[PDB]
Amino acid sequence: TQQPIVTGTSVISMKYDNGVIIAADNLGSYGSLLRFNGVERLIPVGDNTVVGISGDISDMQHIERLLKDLVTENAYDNPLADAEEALEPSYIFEYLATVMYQRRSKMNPLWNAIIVAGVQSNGDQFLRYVNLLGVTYSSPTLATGFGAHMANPLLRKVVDRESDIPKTTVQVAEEAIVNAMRVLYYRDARSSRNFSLAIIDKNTGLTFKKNLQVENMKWDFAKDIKGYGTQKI
Amino acid sequence: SDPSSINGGIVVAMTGKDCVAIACDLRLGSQSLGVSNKFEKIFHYGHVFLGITGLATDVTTLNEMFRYKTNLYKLKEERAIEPETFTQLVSSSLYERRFGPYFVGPVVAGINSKSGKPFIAGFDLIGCIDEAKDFIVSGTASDQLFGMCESLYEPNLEPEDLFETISQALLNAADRDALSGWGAVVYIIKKDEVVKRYLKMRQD
Amino acid sequence: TTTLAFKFQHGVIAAVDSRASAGSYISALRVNKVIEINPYLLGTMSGCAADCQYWERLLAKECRLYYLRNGERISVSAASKLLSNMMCQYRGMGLSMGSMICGWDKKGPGLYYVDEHGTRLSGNMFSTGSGNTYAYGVLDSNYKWDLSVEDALYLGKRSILAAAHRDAYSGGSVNLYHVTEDGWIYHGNHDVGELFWKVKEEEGSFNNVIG
Amino acid sequence: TTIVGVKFNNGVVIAADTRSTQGPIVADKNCAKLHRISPKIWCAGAGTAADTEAVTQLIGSNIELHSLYTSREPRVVSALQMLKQHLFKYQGHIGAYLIVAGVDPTGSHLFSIHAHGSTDVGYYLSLGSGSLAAMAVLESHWKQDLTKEEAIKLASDAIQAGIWNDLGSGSNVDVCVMEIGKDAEYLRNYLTPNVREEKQKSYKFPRGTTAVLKESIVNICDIQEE
Amino acid sequence: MDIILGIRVQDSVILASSKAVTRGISVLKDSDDKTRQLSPHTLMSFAGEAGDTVQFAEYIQANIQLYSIREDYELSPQAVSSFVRQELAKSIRSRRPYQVNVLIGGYDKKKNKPELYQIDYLGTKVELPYGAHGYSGFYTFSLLDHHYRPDMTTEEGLDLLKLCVQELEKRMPMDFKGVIVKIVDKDGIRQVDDF
Amino acid sequence: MDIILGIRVQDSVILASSKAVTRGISVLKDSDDKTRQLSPHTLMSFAGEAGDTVQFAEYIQANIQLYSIREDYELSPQAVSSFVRQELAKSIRSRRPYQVNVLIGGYDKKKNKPELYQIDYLGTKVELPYGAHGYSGFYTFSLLDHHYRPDMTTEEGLDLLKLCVQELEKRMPMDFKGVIVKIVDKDGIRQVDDF
Amino acid sequence: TSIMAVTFKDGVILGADSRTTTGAYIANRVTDKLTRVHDKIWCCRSGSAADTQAIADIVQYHLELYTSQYGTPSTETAASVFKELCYENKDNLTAGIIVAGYDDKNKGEVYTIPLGGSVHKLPYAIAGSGSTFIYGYCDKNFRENMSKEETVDFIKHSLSQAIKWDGSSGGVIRMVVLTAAGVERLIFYPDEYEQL
Amino acid sequence: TSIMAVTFKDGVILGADSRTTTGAYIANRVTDKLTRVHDKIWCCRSGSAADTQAIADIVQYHLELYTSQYGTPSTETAASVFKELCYENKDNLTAGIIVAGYDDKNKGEVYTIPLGGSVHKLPYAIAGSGSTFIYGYCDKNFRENMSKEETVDFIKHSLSQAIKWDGSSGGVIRMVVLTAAGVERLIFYPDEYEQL
Amino acid sequence: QFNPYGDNGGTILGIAGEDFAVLAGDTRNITDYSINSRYEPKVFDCGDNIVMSANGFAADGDALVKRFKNSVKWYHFDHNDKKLSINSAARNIQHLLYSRRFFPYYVYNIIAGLDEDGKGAVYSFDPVGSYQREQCRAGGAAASLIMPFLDNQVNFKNQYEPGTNGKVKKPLKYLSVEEVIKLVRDSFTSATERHIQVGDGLEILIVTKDGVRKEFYELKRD
Ligand SMILES: *[C@@]([C])([C][O])[C@](*)(=O)[C]([C]C1=[C][C]=[C][C]=[C]1)[N]C(=O)[C]([C]C1=[C][N]C2=C1[C]=[C][C]=[C]2)[N]C(=O)[C]([C])[N]C(=O)C1=C([C])C2=C([C]1)[C]=[C][C]=[C]2
Ligand SMILES: [Mg+2]
Ligand SMILES: [Mg+2]
Ligand SMILES: [Mg+2]
Ligand SMILES: [Mg+2]
Ligand SMILES: [Mg+2]
Ligand SMILES: [Mg+2]
Repeated sequence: TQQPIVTGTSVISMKYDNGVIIAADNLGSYGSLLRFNGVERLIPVGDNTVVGISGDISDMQHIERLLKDLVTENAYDNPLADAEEALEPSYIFEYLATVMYQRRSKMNPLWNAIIVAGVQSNGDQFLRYVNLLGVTYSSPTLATGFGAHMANPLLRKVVDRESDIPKTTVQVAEEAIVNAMRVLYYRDARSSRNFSLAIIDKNTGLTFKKNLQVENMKWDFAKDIKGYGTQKI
Repeated sequence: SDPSSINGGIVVAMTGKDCVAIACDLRLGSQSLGVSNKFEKIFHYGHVFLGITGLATDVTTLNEMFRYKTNLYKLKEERAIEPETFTQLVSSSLYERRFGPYFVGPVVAGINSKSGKPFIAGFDLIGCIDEAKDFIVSGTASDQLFGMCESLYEPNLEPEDLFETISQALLNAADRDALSGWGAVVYIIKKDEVVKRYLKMRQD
Repeated sequence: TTTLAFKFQHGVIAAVDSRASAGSYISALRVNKVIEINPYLLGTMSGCAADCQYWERLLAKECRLYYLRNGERISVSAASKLLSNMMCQYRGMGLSMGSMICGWDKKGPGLYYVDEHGTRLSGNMFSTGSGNTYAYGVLDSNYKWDLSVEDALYLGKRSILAAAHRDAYSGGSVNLYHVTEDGWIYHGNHDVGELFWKVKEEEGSFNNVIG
Repeated sequence: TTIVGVKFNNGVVIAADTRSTQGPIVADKNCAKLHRISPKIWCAGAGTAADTEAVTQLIGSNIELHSLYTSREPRVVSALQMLKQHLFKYQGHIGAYLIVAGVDPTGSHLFSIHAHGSTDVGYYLSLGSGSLAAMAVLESHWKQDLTKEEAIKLASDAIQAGIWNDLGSGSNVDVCVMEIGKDAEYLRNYLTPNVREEKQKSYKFPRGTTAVLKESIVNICDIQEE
Repeated sequence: MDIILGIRVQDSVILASSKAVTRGISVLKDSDDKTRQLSPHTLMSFAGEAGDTVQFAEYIQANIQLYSIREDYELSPQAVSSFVRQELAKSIRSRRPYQVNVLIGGYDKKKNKPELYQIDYLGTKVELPYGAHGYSGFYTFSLLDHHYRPDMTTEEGLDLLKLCVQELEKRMPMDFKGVIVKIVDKDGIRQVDDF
Repeated sequence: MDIILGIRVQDSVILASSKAVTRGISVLKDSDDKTRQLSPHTLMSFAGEAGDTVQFAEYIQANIQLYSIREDYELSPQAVSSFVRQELAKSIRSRRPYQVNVLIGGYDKKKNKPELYQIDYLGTKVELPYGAHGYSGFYTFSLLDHHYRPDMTTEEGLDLLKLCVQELEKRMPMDFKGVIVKIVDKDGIRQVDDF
Repeated sequence: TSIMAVTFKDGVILGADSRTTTGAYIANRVTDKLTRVHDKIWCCRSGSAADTQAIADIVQYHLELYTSQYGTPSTETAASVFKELCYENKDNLTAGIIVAGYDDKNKGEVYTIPLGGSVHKLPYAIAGSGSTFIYGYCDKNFRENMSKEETVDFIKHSLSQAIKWDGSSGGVIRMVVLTAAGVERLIFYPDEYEQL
Repeated sequence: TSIMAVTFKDGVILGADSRTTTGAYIANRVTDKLTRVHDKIWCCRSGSAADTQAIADIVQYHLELYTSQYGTPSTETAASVFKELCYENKDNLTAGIIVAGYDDKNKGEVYTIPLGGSVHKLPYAIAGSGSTFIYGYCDKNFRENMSKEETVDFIKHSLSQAIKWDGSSGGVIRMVVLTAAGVERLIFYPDEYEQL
Repeated sequence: QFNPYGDNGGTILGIAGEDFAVLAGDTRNITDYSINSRYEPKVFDCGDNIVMSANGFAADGDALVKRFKNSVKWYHFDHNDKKLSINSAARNIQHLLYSRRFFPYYVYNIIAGLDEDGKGAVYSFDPVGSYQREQCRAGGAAASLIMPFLDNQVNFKNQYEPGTNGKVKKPLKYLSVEEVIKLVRDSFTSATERHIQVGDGLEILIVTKDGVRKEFYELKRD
């Protein structure tokens, strides 16, 4: 049993017609202190999977190393390591899910919430969640922390059920994700303007976008707001 | 320890076509011990009926209080109180003890003597009104009653059909609650006749 | 729960209720609180359902192995002790199990009370569970060694009924057993709802209750 | 509970869902959370339901008497000040969280109020368990110089977000529009997207199914003459 | 204190109350009478926290005696029981509640009927053919459920009561030092000196 | 369990032990024998937490019986008491201690003397002319201090023991359901069937 | 919260962020923490919003009644009323208030009233959860008798850093200028102050 | 405690105060918080002195053994050993360590390891109870590729302010310069840095 | 302090017919007041004509099912591809649950299938392994809402035959699969209305001698 120290906030994601999108800001918070401003919380595994992690950063860095070691180990005595016997999103997820549930069962959890986004061999979209309790679930949209409360409602307006996935393009999905990240910046006190976004498409592969910023923000209306009730000036 | 579950008991009310029904079990207990099988939880002030679940001392106390208040209402107003008005009186009376409440779950049932409109309502222990069209439930088997009422109930039932529906909702909910049962009573209420029926049920 | 068991002239009677609870919620109307360890051994159950089932079925495994090694059926005294020894291993670990081991062996009819503390008591009459006090009232005032099989079965049946009525966490149905030197004999499942009204009329008891 | 308030060109609109809960159980599927303080000052409450009602009726009563005393129409700042001073006095023990909106001779107003007595000002607000889902919609779609029609749409869309995504919120959408120089229009069940489907079977019983012991006539009439 | 029992038969009410009083680990008295006559045809037994029981009983006694003198009239057992209940219901929400449980046995001279009322410290009143407080009912109610008839004589009521005390004496861990039995009927209140 | 008494007279040791066994609010048994014969001339009574008492007593019994067979010789009461003390002193610092208090009554055939040892669950041993555990001594030691002589007969020891039980039965709140009395002398161990 | 009040040559300026949080949720991102108790006596509020609003409302009432009887009150007098409330009700309050005002006689004055209800007259003051991160910056960069433009830059840069590091602080930077000329409100948006 | 490590053109400089407290008592006013784990790999310690000393001693042992087998270790390697100890024993440790070292290949590098056992490579780092008060100052005044004299002034001014506001910080300012030229120790006394 | 347990909501329902059995469950997965998934399968085909659902804490439920599926696999290996009977599966699951008596699987488990005489069978468990064969059982969040309804509509409790007035009970006529599915759908529709953790979707697994069949029905998404 521990407590989280340096933490990362929401990770948000969604399925679209040809793949999945995942995003997460670049902040490492130390309680209310916005301590670290260059933290990458999306970690690619090969060219078909991106693992997005929220929660304790020290445990994230540990998981980051487990995945790096997983790729190394898979290549051992494996002539098809970059082809048929390459790591799949489902393999990577189940490994992490096994680790998370074992650690919680020893009362020494990895204090994280993880979303594994990727595209399988057969072109199928993969999107599944796992956390410190070993709880797992899948949905057309997935989000951790504050993202669950504020991002999912917005992303579910685009893909409300399974049948909406083929009707959703990458431009629409990316737009929804970017808007959600802005909303989180408005309303999450442990979020940052800077974020990373990753798209895993079954045709165009893995596109990893760094140093993205929240833009087109509305603040002008603040000038008119005065006092807390009766004050006019 | 929990005052709302020491004595046990349940109350349910339903609306029908130009009629209402209110029913209650007869048990009074001290936790696991059954004490009385004749503890009726439904009272009436004129043509307005009130069922009360929860802590038995507060049930008794509130009945005596609303009898007191409705008797004065009648002397001054020169008419019997109506269900809508009584509902507000119950709500007012409970909220005046906001920080030292009566541990009860009251349920009002009756027909407006002027409009003829059937009326039921429920409250929490602190006065919040639940004016439902269909049914109201209260007691230690409220979850059980919600499940039974929600599946068995249909609108515009006739008095003799409504009787069967409310009776079966109560009986089967009580038979899945340790703290409810030991007999049951059902009131069938029409604009100018009221029938009261004691049900036969398992005594464990 | 309410369970009882008593020795008498023609063996031992065992009677249990059939309710199960999860707080105020009645989780089961008809659970089997007697285990048929062997044709001449019974075990009653009260407390944690899981504990009762696991440990008494493990006792049956261990009683069966006794027969294979020795070519002879285990005594009631030895069976009760194996069970009490199991309880002593998980001493203070939070088990909840109250049971009577009823049977017939070479010393005649046998009855032992065993609980999670490792207690092991020999006696002519026992009753366990939340409603044991109600059962004891009827048993103590009506019990004799000279009871007939018919009157004895009724006493155990009527004693559970008494508990089912008053105890909120006892009821459902009554399961009767009669243990003889040719083995135990099941005497049926008796719904308390129907039994209550039947007993009320025939016996004249429960006058206060209206029916 | 999900409640919102949205300002627009010539007034203000509030909205709310219609689910009331006791724990995980739904007590009332069509509860009315939009309360009236005065004719053109309406309130919506989250938190302890009895407290939101009682505190609304009390202040509404005093506001009416104040209006009669001063021969003037009640102001939203009066209701606000009276509410916060009452709530502050009870130090949060009266669990009333409200969005207060209305029109008066000064103009259109929109305030939020928290149980401890703090107040806020805004062009768009949300309260309750579904506030975050609703605010996500408001932050995405709200703009300056909204029309009446755009504001009702935004308000109800924000409530729907709460209905679908928050388990504490559900059923229908209530709305009240307060426009300057007009009567306030209360739109009870403005939206009804959660109608229960027809049941597969009727559970109406045969007459005589239930066993009965005694029947008796209940005397509800008074004592008779002669 | 510990055990108080009550039974209403054909023409009387019988109250049985334990004699023991304990402080610390020592039984100070084995002849204590846990009862007060409220009026000539109304008797109240009591059990609960030390000191509170007698203080409450005497306070009730004084109030009923005051009523009797003022009106030159005996209140019905029902009226007395309602007065007592209200005092307990008033008490439970006080700064320091009176932790007292009572049985009220009375003979109504108007209706010519015996009446037994059970009231606990919360103000929970019930009219019963037989009653008890605390753990007493756990042992005795099964016997009473079995043997009780409403047409029983006073002598049959005492015999059924003996059976209840014998069961208590067998299965209760505590020694309550026997009981004092009192009968309430049309002729008033009398004590059974041999039990 | 509740009460265990012991008294050493001229030529014997007498142990008296209560018969009651209680679970919850119900007395399950009123004829329980809270004792084990460790050897032909050594008897141990016991009282403490449920289950632990019998398990401990039987474990001691097995060890002494094992010694008797191995050496074809009966250990002295002093030797047995020391063995028991060490087991309890070992137990008190264990993960889960055995919560058992004992009296060991034995007749030493070598010295031709009766011996009574009192040992509590901590491993606190004392040789005494008379002893008790728990609250039993609070009521009885004043009588024993007054009436006890070392030259008392077995019959006088029983009469003084009756007086102790009568005092317990009067002033203890708990009903311990009488006692089983056993006498340990040169001829061995026997039970007094009428007490 | 990040709040500050700074005296300069022509008077005094109050500055504040606009973020209000309930845990990690931002309940209001455009809060006005600069509150007026008199024409040219304003305060910055920190701590319990309920407590600080209730206090400032009572103070505004006292100073309005003071004015009706005795004329325009001093900034010191305003701070004393705040103090008296904060000190005597310290067991039931969680309020950290900075008082700032302009007289023609006394010119710009700043008083800070921390949790206990003590009063401290200062050239400038900082308070709120975000103030901790700018103690070093403000101490190094503050000068007496700065110009209006210099003082606005000082507050802007300071609160910029407080907002940057404190999660409980953020939104817009509001400022109120108190001089003989009158009362000027200022606002500075993220795109302006973040790039400093 | 107030500790910091800053990279510059020619390498890296570690800086620290010298105060150690037991509550409000100053147990040592001339502490050396700049500790050597290898020739040109040093660390700044914050948190439990017992924990941080025990860790740095173990790290020094590991790097001495590393050197005997594999040659001079990198600063990254040193930080990894610190991390591994801090992370795996996080339940029983209270250690906040800044690691700083000079290679000829990698030049000056700075790693910070806060409470949880995470590692963060930075241009400069600050830590300890006194660091909170200089987040704003250090952010505004830090530049990359400063000169030695500029970097010494930056650390001196920064820790000066941390000491000024933090009661747990104080005494002398110790510094260690890590370059190709070698290892230079510096010290700055109160009379020098207080008047800045 | 770390809490190793959680509540993912949901509700499950098993009914045994004369020659068939059903195991139903909603597809909603939740934490607190949020929805994780509107479609997260909860009832599984475990092989050998057995269906299972472990409802409560999803992590423990998935682990149990995963372990039992594994137990079935090894039963085939060790015992010459013998079919695991429903009674044997039930006993096996008891031991899986009690292996964690002191750190329980936080789930209410139900299995359904056919007994060795071809009749419909449902077995019910508690979190620590007590089990028994039942005709009717609802488990999970809205179990208390649904069970009484089933006592009334499946076992005809408190139902008597008109005219006799409580003297003669309603006879226990068997139910068809079409009739059972109606009671299942009405049970979940009713539970969805009054329970906030129940909704989104309903998945029913029907077991007959022919095999395992699936039926899906939408539920209210509020
Ligand atoms: C009385 C009815 C209640 O005390 C009796 O003691 C029974 C005994 C019993 C023995 C064997 C089988 C079933 C019951 N006890 C219970 O029903 C216990 C009471 C209890 C609840 N918590 C607790 C108890 C006892 C001791 C410590 C803690 N009830 C249970 O164990 C609950 C958890 N059992 C169930 O919910 C069961 C369900 C559902 C179920 C069961 C048990 C068995 C078969 C199918 C379904
Ligand atoms: Mg019941
Ligand atoms: Mg019962
Ligand atoms: Mg009572
Ligand atoms: Mg306050
Ligand atoms: Mg910020
Ligand atoms: Mg629902």
